[PDB]
Amino acid sequence: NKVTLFKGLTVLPPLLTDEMIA
Amino acid sequence: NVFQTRAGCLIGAEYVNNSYECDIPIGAGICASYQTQSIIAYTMSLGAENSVAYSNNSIAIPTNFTISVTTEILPVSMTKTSVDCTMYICGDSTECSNLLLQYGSFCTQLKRALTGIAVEQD
Amino acid sequence: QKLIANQFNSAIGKIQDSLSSTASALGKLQDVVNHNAQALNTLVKQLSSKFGAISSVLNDIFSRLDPPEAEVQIDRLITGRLQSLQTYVTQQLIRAAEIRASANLAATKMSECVLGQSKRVDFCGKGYHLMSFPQSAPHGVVFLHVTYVPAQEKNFTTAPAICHDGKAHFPREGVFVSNGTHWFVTQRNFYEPQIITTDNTFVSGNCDVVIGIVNNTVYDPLQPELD
Amino acid sequence: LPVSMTKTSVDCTMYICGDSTECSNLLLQYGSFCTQLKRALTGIAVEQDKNTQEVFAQVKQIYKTPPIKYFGGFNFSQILPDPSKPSKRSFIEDLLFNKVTLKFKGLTVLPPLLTDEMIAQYTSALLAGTITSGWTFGAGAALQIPFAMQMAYRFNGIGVTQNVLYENQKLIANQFNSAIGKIQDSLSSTASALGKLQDVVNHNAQALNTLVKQLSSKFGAISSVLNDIFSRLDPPEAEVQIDRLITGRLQSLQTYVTQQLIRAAEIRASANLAATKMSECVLGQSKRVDFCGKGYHLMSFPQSAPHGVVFLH
Amino acid sequence: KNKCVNFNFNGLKGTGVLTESNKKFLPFQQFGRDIADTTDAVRDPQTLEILDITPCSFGGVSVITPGTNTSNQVAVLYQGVNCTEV
Amino acid sequence: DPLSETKCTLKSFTVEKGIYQTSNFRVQPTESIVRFPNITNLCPFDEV
Ligand SMILES: *[C@@H]1O[C@H](CO)[C@@H](O[C@@H]2O[C@H](CO)[C@@H](O)[C@H](O)[C@H]2NC(C)=O)[C@H](O)[C@H]1NC(C)=O
Ligand SMILES: *[C@@H]1O[C@H](CO)[C@@H](O)[C@H](O)[C@H]1NC(C)=O
Ligand SMILES: *[C@@H]1O[C@H](CO)[C@@H](O)[C@H](O)[C@H]1NC(C)=O
Ligand SMILES: *[C@@H]1O[C@H](CO)[C@@H](O)[C@H](O)[C@H]1NC(C)=O
Ligand SMILES: *[C@@H]1O[C@H](CO)[C@@H](O)[C@H](O)[C@H]1NC(C)=O
Ligand SMILES: *[C@@H]1O[C@H](CO)[C@@H](O)[C@H](O)[C@H]1NC(C)=O
Ligand SMILES: *[C@@H]1O[C@H](CO)[C@@H](O)[C@H](O)[C@H]1NC(C)=O
Ligand SMILES: *[C@@H]1O[C@H](CO)[C@@H](O)[C@H](O)[C@H]1NC(C)=O
Ligand SMILES: *[C@@H]1O[C@H](CO)[C@@H](O)[C@H](O)[C@H]1NC(C)=O
Ligand SMILES: *[C@@H]1O[C@H](CO)[C@@H](O)[C@H](O)[C@H]1NC(C)=O
Repeated sequence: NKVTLFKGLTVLPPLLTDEMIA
Repeated sequence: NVFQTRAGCLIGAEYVNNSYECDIPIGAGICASYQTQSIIAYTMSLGAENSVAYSNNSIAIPTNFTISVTTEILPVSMTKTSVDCTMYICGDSTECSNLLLQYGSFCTQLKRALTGIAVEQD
Repeated sequence: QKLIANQFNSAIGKIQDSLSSTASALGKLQDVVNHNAQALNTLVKQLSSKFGAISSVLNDIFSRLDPPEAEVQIDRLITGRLQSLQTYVTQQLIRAAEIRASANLAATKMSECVLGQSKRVDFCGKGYHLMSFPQSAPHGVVFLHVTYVPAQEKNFTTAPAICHDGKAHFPREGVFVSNGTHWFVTQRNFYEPQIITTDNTFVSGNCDVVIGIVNNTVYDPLQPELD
Repeated sequence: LPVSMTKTSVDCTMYICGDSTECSNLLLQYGSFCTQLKRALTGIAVEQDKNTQEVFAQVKQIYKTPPIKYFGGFNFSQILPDPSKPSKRSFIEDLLFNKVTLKFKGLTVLPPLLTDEMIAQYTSALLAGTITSGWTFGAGAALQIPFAMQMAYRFNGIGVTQNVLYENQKLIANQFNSAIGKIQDSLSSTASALGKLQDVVNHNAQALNTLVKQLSSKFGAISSVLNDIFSRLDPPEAEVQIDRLITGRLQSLQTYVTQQLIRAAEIRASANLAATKMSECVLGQSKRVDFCGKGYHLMSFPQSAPHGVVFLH
Repeated sequence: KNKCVNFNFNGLKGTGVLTESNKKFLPFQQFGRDIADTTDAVRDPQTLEILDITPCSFGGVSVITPGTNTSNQVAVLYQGVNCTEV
Repeated sequence: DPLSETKCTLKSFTVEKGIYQTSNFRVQPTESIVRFPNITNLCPFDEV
């Protein structure tokens, strides 16, 4: 909760999701 | 109010002989902070002075203790960015895209580097 | 056990209060987020930059100029944007090296603090390390390092060794400590005065070779037994 | 070990355009390049102070050496401060200071936050803590303990029993004193002792020199001086040459900042290593076989340097 | 509307898919821009309606290959593309 | 064939197991439209 955040630029998703990291 | 420092001349702050753990570093050992109603500049305080009682025959031993928890934060990864040469460089137009071919294999290098970074994050 | 468990519970409870009240406790991960966002924003900003061209929009260049004349403008814009994107890639590589260093440090700390116990000073937090806990973060790891700190210290007088029967005795562990009237062996990090006996001391040489040696009784438990 | 760089700042307009207002107007069209340049340089500058604090400011409060500087034969006068000189640095620290040798058209060097006197006070605090208390002040509240007992602890840390010290306290003290004394002689006789820390200053000065020298480059333009271009040529074709010169100078400054970032990465690694060695060698004894120098570790002493730290392992 | 088309609104040449918008322009604003000056929205010169300018669908394609030594079968991943379209 | 395009990207006739970002995808326009205001103020040449 404490930390928070086309023209050819995109962001790929990480392989490990938040649930799997948890 | 004007004061002189090795880092330059400071205007709008009053120098005070008191030493405090400082907020805004100016340089050359001079900091500034809000006095409370005014801006004051002063020499840094490196903490309290403690002449620990040394002797050839004295010891200090803890008769009690505390178990404490502190939080350490370390980044591990960054956003996996992908870039399209044609659209960014010239906005997905045909006339520009035709000319962009003449510049060679720059995009292969850039995309390889970005993909390497992306895989390194994982 | 009860007091230590209560202290641990209180510390873990106060961790949330510290995290929520602090304005920038998570500043390091927010720094990575802000760095990426700023890099992307400035990369997009450079598109509007003319780079010395008559305009920063390709359509006008192709409209109000002949291809032979517009070729120089196109070359200028293309080279400028290529340079901008190469700079972005270089900054990404440098920040990725920094992130790799941080991630290697995080993995080492996981292995040592969480999967073991670290004898390294000031590595798994400040203080005598006990353990650590990992917590997931959007782009990092938060370690709840559990540490031990001495408190309520008291002065004492000591000597390097105890001379008895003309021979010097040295402690297996701890120090020879006396409040001023009685001599006791005590472990370093928690005052636990033991009675001085052969069980916790070993002999080495005669007493005149030790500077500051003192005298005191060293009981032998076998004597009372009188087997 | 190097710990910091010379905090450097570059003013775009004075570098690229000098005193030319016409060039200054044109430079705006190239976008936020200079914003990135100055942001990166400011980040490096702040990182230098961060590294210095992380290395030397590990102790929260300044410990003072006792007036009676007797430590059972051990002699630290060569590493402890000398009140006679205006800045209370040690003899070895003075030799280190002497041995390392040290706004030109937009290029300036900003001063570090911590003065040499403040770094000397930090080193004196670390020393006083180590000699008076041992590793206790690194784990929490400092606790006094005579150096003989600290050394006995440290021998027990390498498997050697305590009695080896007390039975041979005088010989060990003399060995330590001679080893400390030989350091100044070795440093003075060996003029190349501090190359590892003179090299960073040399590279910084050399980068500044190449940045200054490259202004003479014409970059394919008619002349390297902007005023001649503006006086000789009318704006239409003069702008073409000004664009070439500006592109060249922007590329040079970007290369300079990229090299600065690359070297700042290495200096950050060195500062992290210095902090780790401080923690594991000064605030305690390292079972790490070769981390606090060759041989089984006993202890270490830090000494200040112009842009680094010297460990007497 | 609702399909990719090359558009010219009293100038402002561009390409994209047009959709009705809820953003309320002031009586004098002709077109709008998002962060970093993307032509996010436009007002119809004739009907005075407000329309968004959404970029045409795009994304990278990655080919999953089990090794040419193993088989020639492959699967293609359209990054960022919703299966409701291509 | 996307396998052929992967081969071209790797500049090799054999492709190892993995995922390869061969190229990009983009939807082309279906048609073209033009919008203009109610330009109807005819010149007086008509009445002349
Ligand atoms: C262990 O080695 C040390 C160092 O060589 C010896 O100490 C030296 O002994 C000689 C002869 O007694 C003296 O002349 C030197 O002055 C001593 N050096 C120092 C620094 O004090 C020591 O004698 C050796 N021990 C044994 C048992 O051989
Ligand atoms: C600070 O100390 C100096 C030296 O004693 C003195 O001259 C000066 O007046 C002092 N300033 C204040 C505000 O007390
Ligand atoms: C220990 O220090 C005290 C105070 O300086 C001194 O009187 C005493 O002689 C010292 N001990 C020895 C064995 O010299
Ligand atoms: C030991 O005594 C000295 C002198 O009274 C005092 O300054 C110091 O704080 C004492 N240490 C402890 C641990 O009580
Ligand atoms: C020291 O501790 C012993 C513990 O048995 C006690 O008998 C003695 O009275 C104490 N002396 C002082 C001076 O506190
Ligand atoms: C210990 O006792 C012996 C023999 O009684 C004596 O010679 C010596 O001086 C004593 N040591 C101390 C420190 O009192
Ligand atoms: C410590 O060593 C220095 C240099 O060898 C010497 O001048 C000084 O007298 C010594 N101090 C003591 C107390 O032995
Ligand atoms: C243009 O004419 C049409 C038809 O009469 C009308 O619906 C529309 O509101 C007019 N637009 C303007 C801007 O006058
Ligand atoms: C093809 O090569 C890969 C990589 O060496 C290997 O894992 C796989 O088993 C091979 N397939 C066959 C059918 O041999
Ligand atoms: C894809 O589009 C459908 C229909 O609009 C929607 O229901 C679905 O949530 C979308 N999926 C993703 C991943 O965007």
